[PDB]
Amino acid sequence: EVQLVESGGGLVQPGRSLRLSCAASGFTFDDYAMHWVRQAPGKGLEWVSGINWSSGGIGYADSVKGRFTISRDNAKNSLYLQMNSLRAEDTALYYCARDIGGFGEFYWNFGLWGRGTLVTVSSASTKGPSVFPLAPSSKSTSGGTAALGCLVKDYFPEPVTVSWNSGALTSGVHTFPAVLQSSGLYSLSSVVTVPSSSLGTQTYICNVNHKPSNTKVDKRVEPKSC
Amino acid sequence: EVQLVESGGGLVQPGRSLRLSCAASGFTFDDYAMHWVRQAPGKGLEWVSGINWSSGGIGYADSVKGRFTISRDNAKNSLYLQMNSLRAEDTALYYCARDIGGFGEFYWNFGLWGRGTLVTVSSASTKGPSVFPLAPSSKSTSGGTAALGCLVKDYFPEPVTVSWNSGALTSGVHTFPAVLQSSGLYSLSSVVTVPSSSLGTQTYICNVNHKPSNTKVDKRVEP
Amino acid sequence: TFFQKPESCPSMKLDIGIINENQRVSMSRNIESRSTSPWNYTVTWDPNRYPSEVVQAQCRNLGCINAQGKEDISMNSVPIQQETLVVRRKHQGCSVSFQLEKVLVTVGCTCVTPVIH
Amino acid sequence: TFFSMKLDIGIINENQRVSMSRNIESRSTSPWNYTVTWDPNRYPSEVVQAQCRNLGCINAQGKEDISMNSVPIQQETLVVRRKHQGCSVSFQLEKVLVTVGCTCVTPVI
Amino acid sequence: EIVLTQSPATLSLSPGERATLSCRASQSVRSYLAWYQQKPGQAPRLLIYDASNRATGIPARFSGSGSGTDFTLTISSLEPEDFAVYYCQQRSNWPPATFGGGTKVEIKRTVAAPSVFIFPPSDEQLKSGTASVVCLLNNFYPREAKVQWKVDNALQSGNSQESVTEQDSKDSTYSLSSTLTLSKADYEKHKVYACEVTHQGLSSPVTKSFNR
Amino acid sequence: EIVLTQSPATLSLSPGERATLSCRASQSVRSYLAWYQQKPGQAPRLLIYDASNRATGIPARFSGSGSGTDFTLTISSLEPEDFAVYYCQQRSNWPPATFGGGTKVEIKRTVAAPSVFIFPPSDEQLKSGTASVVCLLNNFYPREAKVQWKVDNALQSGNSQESVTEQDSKDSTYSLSSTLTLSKADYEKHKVYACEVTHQGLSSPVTKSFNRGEGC
Ligand SMILES: *[C@@H]1O[C@H](CO)[C@@H](O)[C@H](O)[C@H]1NC(C)=O
Ligand SMILES: *[C@@H]1O[C@H](CO)[C@@H](O)[C@H](O)[C@H]1NC(C)=O
Repeated sequence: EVQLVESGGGLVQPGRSLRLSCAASGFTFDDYAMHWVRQAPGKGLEWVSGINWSSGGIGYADSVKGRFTISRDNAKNSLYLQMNSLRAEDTALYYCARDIGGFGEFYWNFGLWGRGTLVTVSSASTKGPSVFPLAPSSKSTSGGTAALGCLVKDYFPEPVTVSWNSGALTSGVHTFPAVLQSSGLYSLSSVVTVPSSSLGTQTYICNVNHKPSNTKVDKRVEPKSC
Repeated sequence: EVQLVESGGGLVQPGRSLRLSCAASGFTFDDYAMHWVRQAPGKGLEWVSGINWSSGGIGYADSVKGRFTISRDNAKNSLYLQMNSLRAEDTALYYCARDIGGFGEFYWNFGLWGRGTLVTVSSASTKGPSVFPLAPSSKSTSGGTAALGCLVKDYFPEPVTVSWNSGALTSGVHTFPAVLQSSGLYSLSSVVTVPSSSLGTQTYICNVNHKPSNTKVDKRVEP
Repeated sequence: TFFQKPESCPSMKLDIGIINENQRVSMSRNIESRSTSPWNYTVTWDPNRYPSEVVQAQCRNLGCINAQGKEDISMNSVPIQQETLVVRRKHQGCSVSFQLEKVLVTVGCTCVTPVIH
Repeated sequence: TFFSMKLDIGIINENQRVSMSRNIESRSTSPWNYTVTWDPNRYPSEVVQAQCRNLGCINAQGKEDISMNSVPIQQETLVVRRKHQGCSVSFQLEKVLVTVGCTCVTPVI
Repeated sequence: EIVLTQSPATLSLSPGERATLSCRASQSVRSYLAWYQQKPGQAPRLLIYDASNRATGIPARFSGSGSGTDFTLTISSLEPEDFAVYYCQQRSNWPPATFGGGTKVEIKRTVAAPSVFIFPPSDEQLKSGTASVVCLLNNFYPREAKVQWKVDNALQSGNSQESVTEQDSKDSTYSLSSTLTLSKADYEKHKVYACEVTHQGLSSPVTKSFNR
Repeated sequence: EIVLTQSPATLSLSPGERATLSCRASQSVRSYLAWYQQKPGQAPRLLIYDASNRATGIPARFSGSGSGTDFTLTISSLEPEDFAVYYCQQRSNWPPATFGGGTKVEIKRTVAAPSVFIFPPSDEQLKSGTASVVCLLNNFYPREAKVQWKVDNALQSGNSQESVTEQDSKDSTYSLSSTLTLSKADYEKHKVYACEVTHQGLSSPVTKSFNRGEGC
């Protein structure tokens, strides 16, 4: 209902090739120019490539020319970015962006964006996460409130999505940015602060997903005595 | 032999029509936008109308839009201006001006001009000049110099050509630009200053030529 | 050459239908108006012609239109033309013949930087 | 509704040509380049397809201005295809979309 | 619409001096302004196109400068040929080919007072029922001069018509004809006809008169 | 290429106040400049297009100005929602859609002490043969905080890793985690694991600790 969903992201080795996809839905797709705009981790925005309705108007940023190839399919309301000779410098979150121009022309201003698809360019290989409970105890309660969480350790590449009770618990949830360990593997924690009197009644489960290794974990965090 | 020659200029009555022509030669007429520029007497320059190589692009001055019609014949190397509902204000020398622009497009600057064709819009009618002496006298002599002339009066339209002694005498000659009288006829004087001693020695005839009426006068000025 | 046939054979034949009917230009993006060299269209109709309508564009201005909406005469709108063929139905009776006809179509206008002779 | 049938000899106004030697393709603010297809069984034999050289338009300084777009201009054209050989030769009209050039359009929201 | 204002209307300089002619536009015309020369009885000549470019065959002493609203034609050293009229022309906006009022470049010489002559009407003219009294201000500078007609001793108003020559190419002076037109009857009913000239060159006004 | 330089990089102001963000172009982009807002874990949202035009849905406290090279986004009545990175973008000249460095807006607020929690390594992780002690500083301001690790009162050095959440949208407070990571062999060699927390909202530093023996 008016949204952009990208895909094809994950680990790729320097030199090898990848193709991002973007399913447009809930608007006349051939009425709009379409863009790829990327964002390196903890960096600003960079326009990559654009394509008008006809596919007669193709553009590329200097950083990317000769290596990447934008294309679209008005029939399947879909847009693709063939990336080749990928380097480390190309590691980024790639957003499918929709131009605000009428008649499928370039205004070079973006009104609709997707959720993004992460692309890591690394020789190092996919490891899936270990998920451990951060059990609530006297050392994580005060009086009325009690903290608990899940440790998501020794995975590559980023990211790992965490939810609680399959998305039914969003309040007081603090999932931290991932840290690169000395081993060249990422590790993060998700914590949720909850009433102390509810540790016996309500059962709390963290739902950890790592697409690049195809692991989904449904770990119950039971209270332990420390 | 790169030149432009206008034709079809003359005397017309307010409301009537006149068709100016310009004959190009010496260059590829087809490779140039062509224009009419006019100059009213005593006044500056006014762009009137311009035409593309292809006639696809035509411009007119606000002063003229809906009354004048520009056209061109790339076969005859010729530019035309069909002028309708003519007015006194349209009285001017109309030059044929070629554009500077390549590929027959408007640059709106003109590098080649014609001599001009004179258009006169008045109800007044063609007439030869009455030519009268301005006799040199004791009231027209300062020191050792005498002023004489002749008055070219009540002729229409412009112009007249005054010479002295068939153009032999040019030194001290001052032929004044014509003035339009309240009668709607043009008039000017031509004056020579001469030695006081020449008056009995030298004959001074003024030769007055007026093409429109086929008039040539030769009046002799005695002291 | 194209319309000739080796004489050994004893008024050529036109076949019915048009190769690649399923094909149309995108008309309604209002380019005629939003162009820096905008243009009108005039559509004259002829009943003894196929197609009946011939669509001719005329540049609306001598100059081009700037971002402020004002006419810039430091440049020209020049019309772009394409060759097309039409068919004329000749005669009025059982003996009806068809003849091809070349038309120069002004499709629209562009804005050209002028140059000096 | 309008129409095999007899096709008369000779083409009406064959001698008309488009002036294509004025380098408008280059001097345009939305300049374009050309791709051509030759086919001896097609009249005319040449078909000339234009494609915009820029996303934007070129300004007086010669810099690309992306506040505006170069957009192609297409024309629905008819051409005759020659069919069969020997003495059983026939002609049939064919529709061809010809991108004639590019113009410069201010975009909209 | 664009409006081109040329100043001064008249530039008086000695041959050899730098001339600096102004053209100002009511709105900006970027660099799209041209300059023309017009010598008397000739068609205009294009000198400068697009602000600062000499046309073909134009001498090096002619140059132009400016952008937007303020422009300047410069003749680095005035040759005798150059004392003519200069028009600017805009190539920017609609309507096209707008022209400046013009600037005359005249020769600044020392003040010369006019020598005044008066001519009664001829008997031949009076025969046809009309009289033209012609006053002649000959070879004077500067160009500004007031001529007044006293008939007997009555000041005349809106009868006379003045006419000025182009500046002389030898003495750099102007000449003026003032012409009083009367009916035979009107002329024939007065005695004294006076022409009074006022000029920087004369300490006080000079009167030339005759008795009919 | 054209370069957009935004200043200042960081900026911090309290709710109800007026923030003044600057974008400067290396050469004129006329009026062809846009402003985007990027809240954390979200794609950029167009605020302003062509210098001063608010997009569909954008509140009126967001307004832009400027011309040629010098531009300004102004958020006049700052709300706590308005925490984000703000980017300018040019659509004047090639190459297209070049972006500014960005400007991060911290919604200033009353000093708030972190409630401190500690978690031992799970029985699960110990079976896997690693030991991660996680110390949580929850919902505090400002963002500055020193977290020290003591193991039998031995002050630890470079075997811990901090990680800060971005400023909340509701309470505009930061949360932080420190993770002490040891081998099972190293973990079992020591007894007491403590986490010392220094913050502007704590008069005296807070230490949450556990003995490896007594539980966990
Ligand atoms: C184009 O359209 C109308 C036709 O009614 C015509 O009168 C006008 O002069 C043309 N030019 C415009 C609208 O600029
Ligand atoms: C047409 O478009 C672009 C212009 O940059 C170019 O890459 C391509 O090779 C051009 N085609 C021809 C025939 O030159």
